[PDB]
Amino acid sequence: QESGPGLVKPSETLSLTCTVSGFSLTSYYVQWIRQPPGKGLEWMGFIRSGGNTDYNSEFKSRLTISRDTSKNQVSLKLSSVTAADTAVYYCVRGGEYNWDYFEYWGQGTLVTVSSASTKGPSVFPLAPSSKSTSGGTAALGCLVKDYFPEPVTVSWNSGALTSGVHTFPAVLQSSGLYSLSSVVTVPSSSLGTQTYICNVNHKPSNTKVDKKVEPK
Amino acid sequence: DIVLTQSPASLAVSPGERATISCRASQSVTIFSINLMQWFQQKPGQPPKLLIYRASNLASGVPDRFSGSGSGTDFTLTISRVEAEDVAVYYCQQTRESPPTFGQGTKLEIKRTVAAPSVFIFPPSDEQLKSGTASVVCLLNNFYPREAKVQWKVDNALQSGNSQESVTEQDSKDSTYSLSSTLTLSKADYEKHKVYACEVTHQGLSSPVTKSFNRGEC
Repeated sequence: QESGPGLVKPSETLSLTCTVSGFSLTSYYVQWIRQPPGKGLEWMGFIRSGGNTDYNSEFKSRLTISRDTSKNQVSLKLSSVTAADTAVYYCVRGGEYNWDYFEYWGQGTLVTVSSASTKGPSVFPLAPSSKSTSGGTAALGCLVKDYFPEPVTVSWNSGALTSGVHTFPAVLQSSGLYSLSSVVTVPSSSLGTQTYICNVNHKPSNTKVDKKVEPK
Repeated sequence: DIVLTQSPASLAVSPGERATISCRASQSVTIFSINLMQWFQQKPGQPPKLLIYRASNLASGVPDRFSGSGSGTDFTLTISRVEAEDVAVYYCQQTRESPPTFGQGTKLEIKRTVAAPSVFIFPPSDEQLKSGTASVVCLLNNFYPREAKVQWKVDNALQSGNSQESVTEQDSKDSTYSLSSTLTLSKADYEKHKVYACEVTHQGLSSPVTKSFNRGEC
């Protein structure tokens, strides 16, 4: 379930799963740490060798951390969720390797506690024109609109185009739905020869939208 | 629970120069002659990364420009020669007591020369208009400093309440910011008017820059 964001209705139980490689390693343990939006970091608990566990007393009422040696997996279960549990959850793998302690925090999973339903995005082109040009440089992009919940990841040409890409932070609109734009600057010469496709990933809705952006 | 208090809250450092971040603890983080203080770096949009553990031990793959010092209740992270890639929030952590606790973070900004924005305007797509909503986008690209004013004018009437701005964090390579201003109108209100204009005011600009289009042509 790690790097698979989504929704967990209020009063329900969040279950997150992480795949770990190092039950074999020395000093090995998995910590669960969360970061609410716009905020800092909060340690929740750990599972060590032999499934021994330790928990922060703020969540000991509703938190169980477990491991499955069969599937090389560790799980977090947080019962009676509220909007305060909306946060990026990190499965932190730690231990000793080579001559140094290490921590691998993974990608993080944004969990949104909402009674609202998931909605995939509407993707529209920000098309290049004479009004999107500066000295041989043209700007183009994609407007990613009306999605819930966060997050959306945007790539260009399936990761081949990275230089000049700016993906803006999402804005929550009046409607309760999010919107963002991803832009890229390219040579104006490339507009007739190179194909530009925005790859928009909305894992909460199980939706991926590819939009070809064509010159005006 | 041990409380960790970082200073400064925010700082701006020129590339090549030194950054000094301190972390104070409510109680000693020393046990068995070991100072259980860690330092982490959270770059824009990325998970936290361990930089230093046990006050002074560098993690694998951390540049030598990062150094940790201190003991007991007073600790310091020093970046000897700041690079543009160092834009991040830096956090102290104590593992001496359970639960482990973190500081509230210190925001490192990279000081650079003034750069005026490149301004671009995007009319709404016909596909979106069919849905009854028009989103007009103006892009301010690669500028410094962060402060900028974007005003929308529709048929020469300044707009209020119908625009939202989004700003990127400083770029890891050029230390600039980019900003989007999105004007959202009903299809009817969009079709009622002709000239859509984005006026930009920034320190790098001697006079405001206007980007404009007439509804109907390109």
